[PDB]
Amino acid sequence: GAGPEMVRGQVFDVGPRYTNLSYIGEGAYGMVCSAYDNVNKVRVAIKKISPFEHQTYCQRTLREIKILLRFRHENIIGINDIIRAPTIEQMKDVYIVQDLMETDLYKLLKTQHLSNDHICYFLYQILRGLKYIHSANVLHRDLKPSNLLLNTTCDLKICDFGLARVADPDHDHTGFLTEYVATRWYRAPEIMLNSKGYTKSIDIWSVGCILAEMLSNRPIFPGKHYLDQLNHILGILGSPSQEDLNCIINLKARNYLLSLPHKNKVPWNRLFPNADSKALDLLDKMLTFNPHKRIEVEQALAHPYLEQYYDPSDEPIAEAPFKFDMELDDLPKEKLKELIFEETARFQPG
Ligand SMILES: C[C@@H](NC(=O)CN1Cc2ccc(-c3nc(NC4CCOCC4)ncc3Cl)cc2C1=O)c1ccccc1
Repeated sequence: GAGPEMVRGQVFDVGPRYTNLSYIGEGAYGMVCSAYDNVNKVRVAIKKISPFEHQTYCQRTLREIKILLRFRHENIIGINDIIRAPTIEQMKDVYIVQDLMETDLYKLLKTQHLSNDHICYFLYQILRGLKYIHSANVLHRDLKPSNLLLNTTCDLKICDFGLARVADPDHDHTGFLTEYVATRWYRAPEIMLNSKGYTKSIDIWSVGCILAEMLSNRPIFPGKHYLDQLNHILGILGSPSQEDLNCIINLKARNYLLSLPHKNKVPWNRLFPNADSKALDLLDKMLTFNPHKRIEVEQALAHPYLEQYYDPSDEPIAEAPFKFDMELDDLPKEKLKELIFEETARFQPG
């Protein structure tokens, strides 16, 4: 009648509701498949996560689950269901069921020229999702083309909230060259100078990078290592102004910048000769060196480039700010498992 399905070695212990599995992919998170959902009669994405042997996998798992169960928005991936063992003792895996999406913006950019109309619509949707995220006082912190899912009609949904944080602007400052987790090519210049990435402006930078990559099918700042990232940024933006330098009070960071030879700004219309001029005006405001001067999500949405889409009444916000009950670091592997168990109880037969 039935048994545990396998795919590429792994038990996919998702039944009886989810059958007829096909491999999609794999990564540090675990493994993903499409499955036929027998209750909704659609194929769905299912990712098997096995995080309980290291506490960082447990952190990313719990952030993802707690945030995405709280959020409800058309441009943010939901969680449809969660499968796991009936007891903590028996729970070695978590299967998170999500809407199946045809592709992602990373895959699309490696194969497809984007028309200006596509770029405009994708950007609208990224920002409309990010408006909602930021309205819940949450930062995604790892926005990049592979975290933007697309269906066959180019509807876009933001995924992967494992690095997300509640914003904390009063604790954003750090020293020069502080190590960072999120993806290098989409890191704002301030991460490498004086920022822990605890403000909304870090996501706007990444969106800026994504827009540039939509315009040319190539990453704008493909740094090969921590500090090379900053030098790619300054290679295009040019040397910071005295005003922007004076906002960096950390001497090591300031003096690093002062030690560099003077570079002029490469104008956007030379990097992007076929781009719409309104798109480059918005790009410029998103890829501003000084995070205080960088455009905010709601201002970006109101930019002339997006005028055909802009409608604040149809760009919803969250009902209330997000807050974690407990600080998720300094919490052991063993407690994060318990919290995962609790957070997934609603999907159990009961
Ligand atoms: C926090 C957690 N990380 C993740 O869960 C990150 N992932 C992995 C992943 C894989 C697939 C999809 C996906 N893909 C499609 N279609 C594809 C069809 C083929 O072309 C590409 C798109 N459709 C719906 C979805 Cl949801 C979403 C995610 C996601 O968000 C973690 C990390 C470390 C440790 C522990 C937990």
